Amino acid sequence: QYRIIDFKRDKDGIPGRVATIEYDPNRSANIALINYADGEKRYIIAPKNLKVGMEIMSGPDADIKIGNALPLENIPVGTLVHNIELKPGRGGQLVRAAGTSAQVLGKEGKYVIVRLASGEVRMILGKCRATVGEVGNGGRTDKPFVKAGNKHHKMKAPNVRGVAMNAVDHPFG
Amino acid sequence: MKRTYQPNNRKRAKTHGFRARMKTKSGRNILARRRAKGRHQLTVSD
RNA sequence: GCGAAUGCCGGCAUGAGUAACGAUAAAGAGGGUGAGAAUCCCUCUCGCCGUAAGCCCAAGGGUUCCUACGCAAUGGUCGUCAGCGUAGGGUUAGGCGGGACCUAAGGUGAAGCCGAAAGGCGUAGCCGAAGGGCAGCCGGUUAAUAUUCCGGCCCUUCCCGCAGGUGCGAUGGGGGGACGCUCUAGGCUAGGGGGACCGGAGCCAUGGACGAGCCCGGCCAGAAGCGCAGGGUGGGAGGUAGGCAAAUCCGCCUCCCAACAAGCUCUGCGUGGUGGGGAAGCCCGUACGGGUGACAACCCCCCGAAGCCAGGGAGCCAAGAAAAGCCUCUAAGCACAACCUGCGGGAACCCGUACCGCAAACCGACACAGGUGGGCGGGUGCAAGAGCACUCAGGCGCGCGGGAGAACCCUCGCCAAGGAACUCUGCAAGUUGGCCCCGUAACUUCGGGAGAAGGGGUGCUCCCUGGGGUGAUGAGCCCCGGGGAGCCGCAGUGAACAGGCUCUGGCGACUGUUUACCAAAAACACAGCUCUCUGCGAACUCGUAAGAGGAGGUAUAGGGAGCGACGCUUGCCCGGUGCCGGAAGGUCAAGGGGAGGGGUGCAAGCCCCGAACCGAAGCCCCGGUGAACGGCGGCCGUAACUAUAACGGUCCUAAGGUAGCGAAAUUCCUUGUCGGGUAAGUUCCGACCUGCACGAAAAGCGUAACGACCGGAGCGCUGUCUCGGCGAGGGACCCGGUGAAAUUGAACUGGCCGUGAAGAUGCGGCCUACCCGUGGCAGGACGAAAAGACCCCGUGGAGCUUUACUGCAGCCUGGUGUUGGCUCUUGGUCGCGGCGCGGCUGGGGGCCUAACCCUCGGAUGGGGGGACAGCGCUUGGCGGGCAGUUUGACUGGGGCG
RNA sequence: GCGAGCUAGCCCUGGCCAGGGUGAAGCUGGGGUGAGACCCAGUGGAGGCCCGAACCGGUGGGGGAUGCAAACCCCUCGGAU
RNA sequence: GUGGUUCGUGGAGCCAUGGGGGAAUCUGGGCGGACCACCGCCUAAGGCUAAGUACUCCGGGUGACCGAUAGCGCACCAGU
RNA sequence: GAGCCGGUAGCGGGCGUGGAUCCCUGGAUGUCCGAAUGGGGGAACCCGGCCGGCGGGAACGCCGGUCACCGCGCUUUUGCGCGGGGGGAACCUGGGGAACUGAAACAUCUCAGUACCCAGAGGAGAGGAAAGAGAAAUCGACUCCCUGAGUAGCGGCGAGCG
Repeated sequence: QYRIIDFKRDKDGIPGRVATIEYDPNRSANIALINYADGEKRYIIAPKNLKVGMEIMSGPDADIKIGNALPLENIPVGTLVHNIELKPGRGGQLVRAAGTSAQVLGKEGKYVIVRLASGEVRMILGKCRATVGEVGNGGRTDKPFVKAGNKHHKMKAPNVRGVAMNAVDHPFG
Repeated sequence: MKRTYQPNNRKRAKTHGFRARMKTKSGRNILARRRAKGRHQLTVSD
């Protein structure tokens, strides 16, 4: 419903309980309200799995318990993640419903290796974080916009195209 | 038929009105233009 | 010193007493006033509305509104009439609307951030609305106002007092106001309908009936008290590793009461008690009638909302805005005086109202059949319904009237007999048009093509029968069959609103969207595919540097693109070009860096030219590259009794058209040749295929459904046509009132055959020839419109294009700068193939890091990058993205030549 | 310098589409197998879906050409959650 | 690397500066147009300074200047 | 110096030589807008603290005065007291700054440092006692008029500039 919310933990020792299935319409991410100890909440990432009955978190410590997330430092090798913590705390550093996250495919000193979900590879840094678990996007793909144009229903630009025009109009155009 | 005249108090007013002109460089300009220059009254005055 | 510039300005004639009265929703009659009335007032027949030609809220316009006088001009005629003149007068609100409250976009904007200056952005706060919020209603009352004025009934906020009450006491917090769409239960006013059941005013004329007969109505609003009606939440303790920066709030975990329980915000009764109440109505206009007094009546059953309770419930996806009130409290003061309540007195503003208002008062310069947002919009009849025919309330007859009825244009009605042959074309029109029953083909992505195609039904009468709302169900109402018998006309959706169908082909899939005043299409758009630039502080787009956008997006993503479902399938070539990679080698700018020469120099010196070598991108050179630009052969021979071909011979090219298709909308020789369709068919449609010049990605062959697309054919049907011939309403014609307009030197303007500058009323010869007019008919006056758009000419202009010229924007790029430390290293060089050293100086690899930047993540500290880079200066380069010029003459038309 | 009360857009915020028709996901029940696939029947009510008013449009013909009008009148037509 | 100057890249200076190096305090330090010797001039890299020239809204004077289509367009309920 | 209540001539009423009309100069009022400035704003409207009478408050309580924008110095203290800013026909310097057109094209050039926009000073600014000019060991502020001179000279040595 035209809004944002959470995207980056950095208060820990906190109790992570899988709020609920609030599959969400606004970023290809499907998240559920994450119930913290105090009671303070957050429509959190959609890293598939972690059943309703919440039951997680993270921590400077550890707990690969699927989903969840800590610094690079605190992370296995051969592991699949998201909550792409690029720079030191820059919260998320990639993978948006981009299921196929990154896989600490080898780390090095204040530098941890990452398979570039998108489609390449290089390294991050020290404390830098990132929570494993999948994504959530059920291949958020496909699905037919049959005899109509989902698009429009888009609210998402018919910013339509052209290219053939009659003129000689717009940038590199 | 829809000409182009349908005036709109709110509108026309707003849009044009002592102020504005003022607020502006330009506006201001001509304005004090008109003023002397011509005499008369002015927009909003309208 | 002026005809004279389609000259400017002013007047004034033309056509011309012909053309027009702004919708073919018509009128006509009696009286009245007046100098004078088709055009005003009263009255009586008549026509048009009626979803309007209704009242209403807005917006816009602002006295246009009323009343008494008046018509000079505006009223396209009059005119005593006016939305025209002068004069006077008219619209009042604690509760309706705007503010004295709230914010999103957006706009402003102390601080902060960047500009040559003007300026740009912009936090918080403020501006900002029929979005939020907020305390009333019905009747009366003037020439006009009215939810404001009357009155009857219903309230709200502030203040002072006292009475009673309780930690009151910010707005900081928390809920909180807060919401999509499609759909639907339960209940109820609005609204409608039948009542002869109640009240009352005249009736019946006529044949008939005084009868459940005809005609009016039988309602509107309300303290709470009160039962149909729902409508919104649960209730205690404790922990609060403690949040929502600060504690009791709410958020989160644990144990008990965790119901149809109790809880607090709209409708019915009603009913306090008020009003209205038509038909009156004795005084009174018995008539511009009604102002105002009988009595009224004051009731039942029926239908029932597309938004009344309500923030409903159910489903769904594209998954639905922020600040007053309520409770928690710090500062803080009350805490015998702070807030809640009760009664009594006291206070309540600023500006808006008339009338118009699907409009002569609003935009179209005009009383112009043009447009302009919300509210039920009365009934009877159609299956339903703001569609339709008649009419209710209220509105109006278009502001020019008579008179003839000729041609002729308009709109409309009809036909025999034939029944598209008319023609580019069934363009038009006519067929057909409504609901029920029967019945439905090829093909299909099985949804559809079906309303397909093709019939048959419908009216009013009586009979016996079955159903669902009807508080049981018993004058009441509805959906409905049923089946039987029967009556009438040419006809029985009787009038009115209402597909012609079919057979085929081509393109584009489809609903679309678009060139406002020609073109709605095979044009774009698409859902869908493929290459593809991009890792964020993205990449591209605006920007002078900030900055916004992007996106609080993050590779199931964001931008660039050529096609444009789906199906089937997309082959061959990177020699040139763009690009991606390479960077060893050539080159080459600024620059370092020295041989050497030169000028003056008594001399130390003092200025230049300077070159060997080191030196950047770029370009040259190697490769990779096709849903990147682009291209994808020629002729001779051969089984072929006749023809490419199965094969063979070659020259050149980067290979040298593949699968599908084919005289297609790419095939001019052509109406190509064969076939079908026909009385013949240069359109079609099938097939060949020597494809003048298809071809896979600006796709290629096909493809159900789909189209105001285009073309081909058959039934159906009609004056489209064989000529039509009749008619109805409207101008045209005669009358009266009004009364333009472009063009025109001027003119009493005939035919001929000849002529002239070679298409003459005006010149020659000749022949007809009285003067004027009106209703017409087009030929000539080279008629009107416009100093040709087609043309060429001016070394005119303006837009798009690329290996045109140049130059800038941006982008890449060497050295240089606030760009600081530490170490690892190889190269040059001159000196003393060499190695040792030496100054020189060049390359480079590293965490760091103190600039810089960014970073943030809750503070100024940490974190990350870091000598980067941003960014400044010079270098060089790409560079049609843009800016400015240019691109000759000849020419027995411009060009090509 | 002047303008989106022209028009093309885009942001914010309300209003609006009379009636009718077609009948997919679902859920209920029944159906030979292990459960099922899956069938059928009921309910059900979607779709830039169909038939059509206001409303949006302005092909196809008719008039009009010193018009009513610098785009309008007439018949006709497409869209109609 | 631009300016201004008569100087449009030129044998081309002075003064002014966009970037980078970054001297001297009187035998100092620019100058007299590449530069150099000698001569000659001047002393910067802060500031104030009436008068002599320019302009008519205003008031006056004067006209081989006009007369209502000339003059300002506008001679008087006109920038309306 | 003896007439007047403006252009209004008209009705109805009135001041005046114990110096009216009007001519001057210095006055006090100067409603609302406008730089506006208390705050908001579609100008000419609608909103707030302090003082204020106290005012009808007939046995019941309000306008008036006021005040206050923001950038400037700085007696800094808690900052009290001075200047500005908005104009303005033309003219002035700075800041920025162009094509036409000429060259009978047009890229150099010209129109020009013009036209325009911006800022700002003034009644005038501009500028202004010389690291100047030139060369007779000569001159000396700046400015402006004549002259120097259309010369010396700049240049697709062309149009011109000068």
